[PDB]
Amino acid sequence: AMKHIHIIGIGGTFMGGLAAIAKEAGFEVSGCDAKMYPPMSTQLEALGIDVYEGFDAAQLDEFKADVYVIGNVAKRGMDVVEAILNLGLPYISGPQWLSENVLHHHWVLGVAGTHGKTTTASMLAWVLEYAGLAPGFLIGGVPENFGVSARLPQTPRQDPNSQSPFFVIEADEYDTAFFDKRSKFVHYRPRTAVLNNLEFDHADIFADLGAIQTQFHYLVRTVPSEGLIVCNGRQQSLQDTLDKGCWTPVEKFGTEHGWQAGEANADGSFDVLLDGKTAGRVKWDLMGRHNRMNALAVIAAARHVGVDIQTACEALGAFKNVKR
Amino acid sequence: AMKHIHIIGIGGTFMGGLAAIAKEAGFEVSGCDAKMYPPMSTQLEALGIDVYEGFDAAQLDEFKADVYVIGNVAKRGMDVVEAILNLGLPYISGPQWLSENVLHHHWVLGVAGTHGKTTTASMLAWVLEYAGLAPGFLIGGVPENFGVSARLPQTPRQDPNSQSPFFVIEADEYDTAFFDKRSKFVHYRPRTAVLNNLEFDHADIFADLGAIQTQFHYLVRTVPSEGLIVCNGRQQSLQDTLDKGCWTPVEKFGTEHGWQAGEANADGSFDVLLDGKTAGRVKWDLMGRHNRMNALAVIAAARHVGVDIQTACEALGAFKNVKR
Repeated sequence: AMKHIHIIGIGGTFMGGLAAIAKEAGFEVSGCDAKMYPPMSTQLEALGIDVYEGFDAAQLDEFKADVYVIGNVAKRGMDVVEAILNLGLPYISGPQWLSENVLHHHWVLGVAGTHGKTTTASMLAWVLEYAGLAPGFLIGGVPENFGVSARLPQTPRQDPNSQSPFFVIEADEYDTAFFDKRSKFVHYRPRTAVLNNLEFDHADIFADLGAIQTQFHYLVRTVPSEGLIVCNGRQQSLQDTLDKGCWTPVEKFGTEHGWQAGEANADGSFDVLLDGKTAGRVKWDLMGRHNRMNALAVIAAARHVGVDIQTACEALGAFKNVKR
Repeated sequence: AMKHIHIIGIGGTFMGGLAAIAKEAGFEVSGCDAKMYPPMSTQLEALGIDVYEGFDAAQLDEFKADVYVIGNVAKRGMDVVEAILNLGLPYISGPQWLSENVLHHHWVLGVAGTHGKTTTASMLAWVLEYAGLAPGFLIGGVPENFGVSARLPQTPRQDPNSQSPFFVIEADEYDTAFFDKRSKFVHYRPRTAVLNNLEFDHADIFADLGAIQTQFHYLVRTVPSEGLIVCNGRQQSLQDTLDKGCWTPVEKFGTEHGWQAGEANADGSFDVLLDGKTAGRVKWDLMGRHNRMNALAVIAAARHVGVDIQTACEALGAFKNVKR
C-alpha cells in the first residue's frame, strides 16, 4: 500500500514539481498553501492533488497523512507547523524527501550557481532528451521543449525495456527548511555537478561570499571522485570554493585551456572550443555571451553522461527559450 | 532478517553506544575503525558485532550492508568513503540514523551545553529510573547507577507490559558528519531541552561564539511549543540565543526569579529553591557549585515529565558518579 504525503507549502515551482514527481512515483499527494491562482492551481488540481487553503491545524484531521513534507515558506508560528511538532507527527523537508525517495536511485546531474540555473537545467534536460537518454528532471519553470516542469526518468531510445538512470535538477542554494539551514543542493548527491557561477549571497547583499562558498564546498564534498565538476573558470569566487577542497575531476568553462565559446556570427552561430581546438559549432537562435557560457556548461556535462559533443551541438540547435 | 547497518567509524562512546542500541532494536550491526582496544573492543565482541580494522575499500567486498552509517571520523580521501560514494551505496549520518530509527518514536530529553553534558544527562537518566520510568539513553560515559552507556527504554514499574517513552540523550554541539555541518543535536527533536551553558571553547570547529549560538537557536527551532527549555540563567550567551526566537516555555536555573540552589551545608546538602521558595532538599556527597547547578537543570527537566521535586531531590541522594 503506497504512502500519503502532505506538503506544507505546496505552492511555487519547486514543491509543485515535487508533488508531480511524487504523484507520478505512485504516492498519494495532498498539501496546503496561501490561495493560489492559475496556472499552478488548476494544474495541481488536474493531477488529483487536493489543496487546502491556509495553515489551520484542522487540516490534519482531514488529511491523516503518513508524513508531512515541509516547504521553505513554513515557519514556527503557523498553526499546522505547531500542531505537527506538538503531536510528534512525522515530518521531513522537500529536498530530503525527494532525495530519499527519488534522487538517491539516480545518476543526478545538478546545476548550481547563483544565476542562469533554470535555463542551463533546461538546456541540459533537452540535450539528454535529444540524445535518447529520456531524463527525469525538476526545474524552476516549464522549459519550452517539454510540456511540464518536473517528471521522472522515462524510456531511453536504446533500451525500451528499462528506465533511464538520469535526472537533471536545478540545485538551489537557498535554505532547505526552517529546521535545516543548509542549502537544498546538499541533499542531491549529484554525480555531475555544474557550478554555473557564484555572484552574491541573496540572503545578505552586504555579506562576504564566505558563508555561501561554504555551502558550495559542502556540495563538492558529496560528489564522487569518479564524478565530474563542471565549473565556471572566470570567477575567483568559485576558485576560492574549489581551493577549500575537491576530490573530483574539474572541467573549467570560459577559459583558454578548458571549454571556450568562439566569436558569435551574423546568424548567431558560434564555435565550441576544447583546450583551444574546435570541437563543434552551435547554430541556434539564442543571443548573449551568458547563453554561450550556459551552452558550454551543458556540453561538458552532457559529455560526462556519454553525449558526443557533436550530438550536444545539434541538440542546442533545437533548444527553445521560454515564451512570455 | 532485519536490516544490516555498517558503521564507518565505530570506535568511541557515541558510535559504540549507537551500535548497542541498533543491536538491541533488532538490527544486524557491523562496522570498521582504526585498531581498537579494551574495553571498547570486547564490548563490541560481547554484542557480536563484526569489526573491520582500517578504512580500506576492500572491506566493501565482504558483504553488502543495507545502509552505511557514517561517523565523525569519516572524511573524504579515506578509501572506504571514496568507494561508498563511487558505488552509490546508501549512506547516512549517525545522528540522523539514530533519529529516524529510535529517537523520533520517543519523548526525547536532550542535554546540551559546552560543559557538564555527561554528568547532567546521567543525573537525569537516573532521576527518571529512580521514579520508575525506565528511560533509554545515549550518554558519553558509563553512569555508575546503570551498567551501560546506552540502551533502549526498558519496561516501567507501572506498565510491565509496556515500553517507556523516555529517552535521555547527551545533545552534542559538534558536527553531524563530513556532509552535514549542523550540530548533532538538530536531528533529535527533544521535547525537553536542557541548555546547561554556553562558552566559546570549540575554537576551531566554530568560527566564534555566534556560530554556536546559531546552532543552539536551530535546536530551539525544533522544540515543540508544549515542550520545555531548561536554561542557564546566569549566562548572556544563552539569553542572546533565546532572543533570536523561542516558541516554548523557558525555565531559568541559577537565578533568584527562577530555580535556585541555596548555600551548601557542612556536608554537601542544599535547598532547591523555586521563585524564592523552598521546594526540596538534596542530600549529597558531590562537590562544588557546578554540580548543584546541574542538579537544578535536572530537577527542572524531571518535573517536565512529571517527576515531583521531592522525588527528584531524593533520587539525587542515590546518584553515583560517571565513568570515562
